[PDB]
Amino acid sequence: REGYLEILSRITTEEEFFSLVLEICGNYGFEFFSFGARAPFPLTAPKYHFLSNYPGEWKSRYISEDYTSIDPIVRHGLLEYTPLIWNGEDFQENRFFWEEALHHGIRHGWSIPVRGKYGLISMLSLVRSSESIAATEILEKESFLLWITSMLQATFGDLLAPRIVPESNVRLTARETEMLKWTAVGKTYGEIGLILSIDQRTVKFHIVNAMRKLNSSNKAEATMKAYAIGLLN
Amino acid sequence: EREGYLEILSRITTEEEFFSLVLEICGNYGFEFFSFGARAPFPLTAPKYHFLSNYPGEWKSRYISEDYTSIDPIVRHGLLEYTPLIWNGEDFQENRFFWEEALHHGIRHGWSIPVRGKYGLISMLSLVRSSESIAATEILEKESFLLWITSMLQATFGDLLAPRIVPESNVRLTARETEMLKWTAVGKTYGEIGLILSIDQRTVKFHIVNAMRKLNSSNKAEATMKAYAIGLLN
Ligand SMILES: CCCCCCCCCCCC(=O)N[C@H]1CCOC1=O
Ligand SMILES: CCCCCCCCCCCC(=O)N[C@H]1CCOC1=O
Repeated sequence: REGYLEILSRITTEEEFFSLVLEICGNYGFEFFSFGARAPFPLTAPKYHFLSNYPGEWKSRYISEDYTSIDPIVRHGLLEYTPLIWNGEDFQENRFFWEEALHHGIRHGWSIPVRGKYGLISMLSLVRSSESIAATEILEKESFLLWITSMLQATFGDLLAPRIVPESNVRLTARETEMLKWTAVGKTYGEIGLILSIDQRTVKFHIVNAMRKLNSSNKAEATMKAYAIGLLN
Repeated sequence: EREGYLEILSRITTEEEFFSLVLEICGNYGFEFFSFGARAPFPLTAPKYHFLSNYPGEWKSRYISEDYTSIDPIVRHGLLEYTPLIWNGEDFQENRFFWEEALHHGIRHGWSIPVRGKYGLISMLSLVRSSESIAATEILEKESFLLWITSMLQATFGDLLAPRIVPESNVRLTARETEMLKWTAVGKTYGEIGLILSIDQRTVKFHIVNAMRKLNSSNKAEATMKAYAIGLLN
């Protein structure tokens, strides 16, 4: 783990970030990497920011085809919170996606999902075109890959969050925080005032402050953001 | 060593199995006490904790009767920070009465790993002893395994206790149900959702009412928050 904390603090661009993960990739016996985060909202159109060194033709195909929508590594890494070893030849769904992925050497993968601050979900994926991932290779590397990815997640977070989730800077008062907690379970302004023995006018006022902080147009949208960011906790 | 464990874990089916397996890691890594637990994501307003420990029973009842999950800074660290915490009770100047009582029971030198898991669960392993501070060489010696085993314990603990502490986690939602809840998550009205999908208000409302039941919620906001927190909207 030595030196990595030092390099992750001197990183200021994605090009420096890209270079770090590339060396982690090579120093650990793999051909390709991808690293990215899903921004937690808007929920209707979820936006991914990732880097990779895959063949450039695969990168354009992957982007044009919107292959995050179908990629089982992405679709499963959103619901499983633990590392996953994969082999592209094992998948019988999306066989077209996997055929041209295998065509590019994207065959034996190791994917490490982490949840981080601000509702970011990040994944490190290390891939190579040949040589199965040993069971002995797992124990030798699993602890460091797990550890480095939770460091990368933080740096990739610190780097991109103020743009890829702007509301990451929002801080709510205690009063604001409670208004949104009750608005989360669907309470009206009046029900909250009753519960907390304050006026409906005051309840509005606090929710309206928090909506604006959260660049939201109604309180149901603001509420879902505050939860997703971790502001309700 | 960790290979023995993935087998022991792939076969656990009871909380007493879990309890004794975590009691064994505590002793084999030099600690007097342990706690492992998870925070259910619902209800947001008063979310429930389910944990195990071997603390003095005088401390277990006291932690519950006083509702200490709400001021315990070790818990509060795990919810807000995604990093592990090495702690020494006597260092804390806030919530003094809490720490006097806990230091009275020898819950003094601790190491707490928080991990996020399925269904919006948040879990934490803590190991404690009454003496010998946790020094930076001991950290390096045992850090890798502790973070590793915590991610393993939470999977198994979530497997075990999810049906009870978040019973909505088994809910499956229709394609249509999923997307009426995604549009409700930004506060669109039934009519607004209708015009977006070019369907009738009442068919929007039917999907929402059916998801509300499945999610055991009494309004579409509560159900959307539950669906979101569990992972059904992704
Ligand atoms: C699940 C956690 C969310 C993190 C988002 C990261 C975005 C990463 C996109 C690329 C992932 C990735 O490398 N997919 C592989 C599968 C076969 O060919 C590929 O290209
Ligand atoms: C990640 C946050 C939620 C996880 C829920 C875990 C519940 C465990 C509660 C007990 C934690 C715990 O052991 N706290 C120590 C610190 C002072 O004396 C104590 O009792």
